[PDB]
Amino acid sequence: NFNGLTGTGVLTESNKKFLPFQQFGRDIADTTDAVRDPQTLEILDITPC
Amino acid sequence: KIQDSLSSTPSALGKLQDVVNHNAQALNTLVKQLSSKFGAISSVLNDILSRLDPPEAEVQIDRLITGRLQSLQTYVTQQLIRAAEIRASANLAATKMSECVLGQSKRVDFCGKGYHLMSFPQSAPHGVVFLHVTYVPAQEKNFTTA
Amino acid sequence: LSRLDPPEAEVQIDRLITGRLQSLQTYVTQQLIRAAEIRASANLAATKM
Amino acid sequence: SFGGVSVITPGTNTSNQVAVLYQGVNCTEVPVAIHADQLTPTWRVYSTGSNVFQTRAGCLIGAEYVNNSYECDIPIGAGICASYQTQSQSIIAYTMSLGAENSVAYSNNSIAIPTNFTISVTTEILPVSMTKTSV
Amino acid sequence: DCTMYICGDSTECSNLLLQYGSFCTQLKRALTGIAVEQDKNTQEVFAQVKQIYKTPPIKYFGGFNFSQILPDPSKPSKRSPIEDLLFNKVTLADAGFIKLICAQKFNGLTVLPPLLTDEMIAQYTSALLAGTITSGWTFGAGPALQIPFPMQMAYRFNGIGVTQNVLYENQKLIANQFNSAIG
Amino acid sequence: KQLICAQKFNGLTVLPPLLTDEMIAQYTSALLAGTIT
Amino acid sequence: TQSYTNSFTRGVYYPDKVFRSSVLHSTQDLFLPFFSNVTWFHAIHVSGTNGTKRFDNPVLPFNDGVYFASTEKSNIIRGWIFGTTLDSKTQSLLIVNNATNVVIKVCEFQFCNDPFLDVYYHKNNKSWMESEFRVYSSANNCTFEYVSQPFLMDLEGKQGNFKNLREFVFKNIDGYFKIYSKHTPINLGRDLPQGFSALEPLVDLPIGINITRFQTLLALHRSYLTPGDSSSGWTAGAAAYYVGYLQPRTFLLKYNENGTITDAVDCALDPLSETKCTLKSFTVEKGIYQTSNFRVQPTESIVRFPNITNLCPFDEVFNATRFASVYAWNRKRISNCVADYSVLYNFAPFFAFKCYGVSPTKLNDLCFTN
Ligand SMILES: *[C@@H]1O[C@H](CO)[C@@H](O[C@@H]2O[C@H](CO)[C@@H](O)[C@H](O)[C@H]2NC(C)=O)[C@H](O)[C@H]1NC(C)=O
Ligand SMILES: *[C@@H]1O[C@H](CO)[C@@H](O[C@@H]2O[C@H](CO)[C@@H](O)[C@H](O)[C@H]2NC(C)=O)[C@H](O)[C@H]1NC(C)=O
Ligand SMILES: *[C@@H]1O[C@H](CO)[C@@H](O[C@@H]2O[C@H](CO)[C@@H](O)[C@H](O)[C@H]2NC(C)=O)[C@H](O)[C@H]1NC(C)=O
Ligand SMILES: *[C@@H]1O[C@H](CO)[C@@H](O)[C@H](O)[C@H]1NC(C)=O
Ligand SMILES: *[C@@H]1O[C@H](CO)[C@@H](O)[C@H](O)[C@H]1NC(C)=O
Ligand SMILES: *[C@@H]1O[C@H](CO)[C@@H](O)[C@H](O)[C@H]1NC(C)=O
Ligand SMILES: *[C@@H]1O[C@H](CO)[C@@H](O)[C@H](O)[C@H]1NC(C)=O
Ligand SMILES: *[C@@H]1O[C@H](CO)[C@@H](O)[C@H](O)[C@H]1NC(C)=O
Ligand SMILES: *[C@@H]1O[C@H](CO)[C@@H](O)[C@H](O)[C@H]1NC(C)=O
Ligand SMILES: *[C@@H]1O[C@H](CO)[C@@H](O)[C@H](O)[C@H]1NC(C)=O
Ligand SMILES: *[C@@H]1O[C@H](CO)[C@@H](O)[C@H](O)[C@H]1NC(C)=O
Ligand SMILES: *[C@@H]1O[C@H](CO)[C@@H](O)[C@H](O)[C@H]1NC(C)=O
Repeated sequence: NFNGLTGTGVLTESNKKFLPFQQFGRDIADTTDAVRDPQTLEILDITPC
Repeated sequence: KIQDSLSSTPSALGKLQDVVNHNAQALNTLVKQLSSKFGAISSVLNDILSRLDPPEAEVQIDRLITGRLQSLQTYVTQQLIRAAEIRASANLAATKMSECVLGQSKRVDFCGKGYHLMSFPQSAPHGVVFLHVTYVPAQEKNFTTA
Repeated sequence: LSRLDPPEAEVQIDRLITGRLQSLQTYVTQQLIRAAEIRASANLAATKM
Repeated sequence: SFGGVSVITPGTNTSNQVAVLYQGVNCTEVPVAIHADQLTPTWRVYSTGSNVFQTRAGCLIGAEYVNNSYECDIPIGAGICASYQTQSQSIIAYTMSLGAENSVAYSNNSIAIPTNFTISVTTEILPVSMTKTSV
Repeated sequence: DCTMYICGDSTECSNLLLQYGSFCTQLKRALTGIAVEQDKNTQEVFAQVKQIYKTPPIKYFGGFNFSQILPDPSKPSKRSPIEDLLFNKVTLADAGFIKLICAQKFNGLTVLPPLLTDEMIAQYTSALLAGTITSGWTFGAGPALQIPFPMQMAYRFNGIGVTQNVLYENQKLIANQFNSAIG
Repeated sequence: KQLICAQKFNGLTVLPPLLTDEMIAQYTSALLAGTIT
Repeated sequence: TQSYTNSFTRGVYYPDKVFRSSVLHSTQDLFLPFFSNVTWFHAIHVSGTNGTKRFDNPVLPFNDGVYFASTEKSNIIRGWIFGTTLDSKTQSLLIVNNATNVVIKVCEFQFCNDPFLDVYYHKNNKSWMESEFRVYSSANNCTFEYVSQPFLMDLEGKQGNFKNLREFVFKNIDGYFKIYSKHTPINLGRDLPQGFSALEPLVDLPIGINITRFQTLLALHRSYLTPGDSSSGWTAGAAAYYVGYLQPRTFLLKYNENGTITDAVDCALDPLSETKCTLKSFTVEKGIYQTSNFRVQPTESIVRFPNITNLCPFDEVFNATRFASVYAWNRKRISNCVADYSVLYNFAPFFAFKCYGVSPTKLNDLCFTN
């Protein structure tokens, strides 16, 4: 129930290096793969079921 | 010289590579077709439900359903024709392996350029490779005949 | 365009694009089969030659 | 007025020159006398620049015609091709060559009989199956 | 052409059409593949000779008359009379050419011209005919090998279980029968 | 299997062939031995 | 001092706030076209004993966003002015900077004649110059303000040969103002160095209005590096003040594995480039490709209508004393007149006006028979 994502997955953590002011992670086929943390300012990692 | 010729020229196996390349491209296009609005408010279901009330939100998403069905139909429609042509090629290969390998062939220019002697098959990914051994006259000399 | 305002012109114009796409698809669909027939005939002709 | 536009280019790993083919258009008209703020494509720098040849399949701009006979690389149509080689390098558009000319000798009291052979091994590649899938 | 056929050069129609995704990148690829295949077919069928042969100027093959299939130099195009009849008996609608209903195709429908001109195909056929009447079937193995036509015909008879003396004893009759049959 | 191949989780899978390469190799070896001996 | 120079590969920014890596992505947005002229506008006003009239603040059109580039030390140029007429009867914008602040407002600013200059204009002996002010003459009717963190900050460079070129691109659309900026260092010897750089979003602001000019507020109180010449007609000089114009082009960016854009290609510059855009790859193999179609654009429009003088009597029908019964409705004919359908709203305060076959908005552009 995020701020405009409403995703569903097994999100654990992103180890990738992200640009400071970017939130949405994307792939070749344009699917969400990263979520900013509103509190800890940490990039999450969307992963399907 | 077969090994060296195959290792030098990389375009010899151009018939086998297209088989996987076309399928990969078709699957990629089918996946990419999802990110299309199809003449609707949005291309994502969650937002279109969360932004509108049921009575016209249900109407809006029917366009997505019909567009996705139309996109899915063409894939199998093309796959049927591709499978048919692959079956034709497989039947031709089976005939070649049953005629040239298991005997001698008298058909002109069927199992190789020239006169046919033998044939040895080899296995390749999603295909088969033959090695025809032929006979060719070399040195000419004319005469007078009656 | 010159007789209906855009709010309903978009609705009216969408009923022609779908029909024209459906009419255009059948042409290439049938040509893809005629091409296979012609290719089979060409292979037979090459073998006969 | 409208028509198809095609780009004839060698491999970008080799050179950086291109040629433009206007499909099925008599290029005595506007296509040879193009003007700014008049054509759909944003690029009009080529214009004519000489080296304009008329083909039965359209008009070719940017390739100089030479009358020779080579085995052509890039097909165009109506017995015309193009290739990127020498006449300093540029793009030429010659006429396709079917093969080397040869004349046979025939007589009613002569016959040719071979005296030696040669064993050769060729190859043949045929697909047998394609990758399965499910949805 | 999708854009011109579906939309009459209208910006709004193009903008709404762009929302359907790649429903015309595919339709601009199948036709190109078909055109490539049709260009390859005529090369696969006819282009079977490494070089181009020519019949000798003196034409006497033991009574066999081949004037109805060899090229005719009198005509502007080197085509045999049978080929002339076949060309006349078939009428094409538009071909490629250069530019009553063919002009009503302002709606993005065009026709590309074939790669091989009819003269090149005629030259291929002439080379094949010269090879098959001068050198017999030996030109399909390697280079052409000379042999007189009557002996080739006797050998073809020998290949079907008929003793080769039959032709030499009945050469004139067979030549006349062939001349009447081809005429 | 557990980038595009793992991305096709929308329902587009690829089934494996019934015959592994080590059996087609056995077929080819048997054919070669038969046609040589 | 006006001169023209070619911008090679500058004027590109992040299309959106979204991360993306190790792919090729296509965007359609207002960008700076590749290989376009950029003008150099220079200021010449120094020395106190001797000098000449400056007139060194030209007015720029600001045609739907501009690209700004300038090389200075810390604060030689400050602020940017928008508006449409820049007078007492019209609204004007006052986006200006400060030491550690930014001032942004729109108002009916009347007069901005000349910034406060001490006429000394000599920093070679005394470099004490501060608080010139004279931002505006007066404010009439306005309250909006944007006191916040300053947009531009100075960078420290030691040992020489570290100069930073400042790239500011402004987006004034849909009633909102968007600024994308980034500092490009290593401006050692090349005025417009070849390479590639990326800009980043800063802030948005709902301004609106119909801004149609640009004005510069370069601080001429203490100026330096001021060559002078009569160069004109696509020449070379030195201005340290670059301005560009944005066109609606389409580019195909190449995101790296770290998410930073490395290479960008124009899709409407070169047929080779257009082919690259069509194939969605940076390498194209030898062959022939069918890319697009060409059409001839129109020249002008012509309207041909029949000439009728008298007006249509819609008042006789709507403003009538008596109407007949429903079972004996009377049919009236209107012909041979010019009809205005935007006036029938005044005759009566009706609002049903349910109209079936034609939209009421565009009834004035169709010709009927009766
Ligand atoms: C038929 O061809 C073979 C191969 O070209 C000839 O054998 C060659 O003979 C020469 C000289 O005698 C040698 O230098 C080569 O090394 C031989 N080649 C091989 C592969 O051994 C053979 O002589 C020819 N036949 C006749 C009658 O000349
Ligand atoms: C081979 O056949 C052709 C035609 O079948 C012969 O040409 C004809 O000759 C007769 C008399 O010589 C003429 O009346 C015809 O008009 C000719 N027709 C054509 C099409 O040329 C030709 O003479 C025959 N060859 C030989 C050696 O007799
Ligand atoms: C028909 O009658 C109406 C109402 O009696 C008139 O309506 C006026 O229209 C003018 C047009 O600009 C307005 O300025 C007035 O405010 C309207 N008044 C009212 C009370 O509605 C209308 O003018 C009459 N038609 C004519 C031709 O005079
Ligand atoms: C054999 O052919 C050559 C060249 O084709 C020729 O010079 C020679 O005379 C021919 N032999 C005979 C016996 O005619
Ligand atoms: C092309 O146009 C020229 C000039 O109008 C004309 O002479 C010619 O017949 C036309 N057709 C061609 C060259 O096929
Ligand atoms: C053919 O080539 C010759 C020799 O280069 C040249 O003089 C002539 O102009 C050419 N003809 C054409 C039609 O290009
Ligand atoms: C071979 O043909 C020539 C050409 O007419 C002829 O003169 C000669 O007699 C023929 N040979 C024989 C053995 O008849
Ligand atoms: C599946 O489980 C086996 C057994 O532990 C393991 O060896 C293999 O790596 C697993 N496959 C994965 C993790 O893709
Ligand atoms: C840019 O400068 C060149 C140099 O002469 C000039 O021809 C051109 O008109 C200018 N403008 C554009 C848009 O290229
Ligand atoms: C600049 O900032 C200082 C400190 O915040 C402030 O006192 C001053 O008024 C500002 N200048 C303007 C013109 O607002
Ligand atoms: C503009 O400001 C003046 C006072 O400076 C005020 O009287 C006037 O009403 C304002 N304009 C509008 C449209 O309110
Ligand atoms: C991406 O970041 C890594 C980590 O420092 C670096 O090694 C690599 O060179 C970067 N890729 C570039 C700069 O293209």
